[PDB]
Amino acid sequence: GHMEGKNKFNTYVVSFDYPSSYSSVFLRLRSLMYDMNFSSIVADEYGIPRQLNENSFAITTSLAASEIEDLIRLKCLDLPDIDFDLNIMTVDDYFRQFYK
Repeated sequence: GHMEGKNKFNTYVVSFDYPSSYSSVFLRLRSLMYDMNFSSIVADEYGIPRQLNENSFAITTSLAASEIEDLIRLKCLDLPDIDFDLNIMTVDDYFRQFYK
């Protein structure tokens, strides 16, 4: 079996965009994140376990960015409705914007 290849679990960050009026709605989607492989903490480039629970989140997946998107957006069928827009990026790409 192809255990190889996907022996490299990467680390991504997802930046969700949505107005605060949908926070009550989004609480469903957030619960989906942690039900999935997403996390609230990830180490930065220095090595500090950062909290993401502002706006972005992280995941140890190795699928592609638009694959993470599809994963999340198909979980939107659980929640009522929220116009959210997410940007997947790698964790490194994330912390390079938000510093110490």
